[PDB]
Amino acid sequence: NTKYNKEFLLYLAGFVDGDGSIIAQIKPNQSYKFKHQLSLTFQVTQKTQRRWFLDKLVDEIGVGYVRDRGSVSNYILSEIKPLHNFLTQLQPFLKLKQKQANLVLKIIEQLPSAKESPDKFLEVCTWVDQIAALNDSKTRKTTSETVRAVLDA
Amino acid sequence: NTKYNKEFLLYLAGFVDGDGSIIAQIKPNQSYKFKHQLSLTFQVTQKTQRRWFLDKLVDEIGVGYVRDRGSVSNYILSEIKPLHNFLTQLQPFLKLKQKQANLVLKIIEQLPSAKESPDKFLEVCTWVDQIAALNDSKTRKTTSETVRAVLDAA
DNA sequence: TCAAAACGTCGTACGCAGTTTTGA
DNA sequence: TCAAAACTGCGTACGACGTTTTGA
Ligand SMILES: [Mg+2]
Ligand SMILES: [Mg+2]
Ligand SMILES: [Mg+2]
Ligand SMILES: [Mg+2]
Repeated sequence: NTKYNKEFLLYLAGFVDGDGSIIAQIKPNQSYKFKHQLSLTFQVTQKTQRRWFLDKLVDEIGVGYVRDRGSVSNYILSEIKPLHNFLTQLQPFLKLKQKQANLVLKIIEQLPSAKESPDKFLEVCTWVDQIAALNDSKTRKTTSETVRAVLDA
Repeated sequence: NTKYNKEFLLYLAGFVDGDGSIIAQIKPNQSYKFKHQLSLTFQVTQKTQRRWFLDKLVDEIGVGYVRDRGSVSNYILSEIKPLHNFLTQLQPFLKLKQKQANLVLKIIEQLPSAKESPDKFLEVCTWVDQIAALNDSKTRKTTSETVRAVLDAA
């Protein structure tokens, strides 16, 4: 568990509000108790030509990794506990994605508890709905309603 | 000249490297002594639904305006003199657009002496070439060489 | 199972210009 | 003539998902 330079957090919050993405998903996966994975992702996108910038993120955040996909690359942070540490420090400086940040911090904390009750899990699922509401969501499919519509069994 | 708070500059540089644009142009306009205007623009683009963000920049930078062209909006800063003050304090915190900014800054300084000479005017136009090379330029037409092949017809 | 990684899809929301006009 | 504003075109570089696989 590490602490970040505030001047680095400020700059990064601006960049994240620009080209970053704080993403929460419900993934239809039969292998899970409630037939769905709760997925949290922090991501920063950039033209692969500027992959060096993303490399620096990995170095400076100390965790996460870069993935290439043709012309575009992504810094990706998915691991729940480093995500929590990082987002908790970033969140106060975000202006466009602060709500998304806080909802994710929230979702994370309620995660053991959500693996117990079919309707605690659905509650966390609605928090995910809120995150996508705040984002410029366009191709979403699996909402919280498609989750209770499955628990109908 | 207004001096900006460092925390504001830091966040903003990050946002500018994300969704901003530092733009230099050679505009074919025959009302100009060399048949072209040197145009410098600092721009921040955003979905109009989030206009408030851009409108706050107007408050915080204390100059510039916002225009809405349908689904997106822009904060625009063109006035050469506040542009210089602003980009001077912002530039140390930029990481992707630092070069563009420093280039725009010295285009501004040499702008009077470029009124003087067609040669000094072409040198300056070279700097505009460099700004566009550093950007993700895709639809450029008028270059420093377009200017040369027009100053020759004389 | 589950956290996490891997791999693909899709519609913009940006960026980066162009052209033309204003108003002394 | 000029600084500056106004208006327009266009091709991504992003954003924000989906679907499937890993590896104990
Ligand atoms: Mg953006
Ligand atoms: Mg929305
Ligand atoms: Mg960008
Ligand atoms: Mg380039």
